[PDB]
Amino acid sequence: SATTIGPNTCSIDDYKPYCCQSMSGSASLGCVVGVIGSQCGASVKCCKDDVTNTGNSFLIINAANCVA
Repeated sequence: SATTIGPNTCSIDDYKPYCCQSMSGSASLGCVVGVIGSQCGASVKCCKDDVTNTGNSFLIINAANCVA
């Protein structure tokens, strides 16, 4: 049904686990930050994006910030 991710889904460098959904006519990846017990029914990729100033209930990845 969906992948229930833990805190150790993507442990590569600084690329955190993100639940990304690709937008239709928008060049933005609609990503939710993966936490312990997230029912990820979307593409669980490992991206770095910005966890420095952003990182709430939603995050938009501009493509060139993910290695998956």
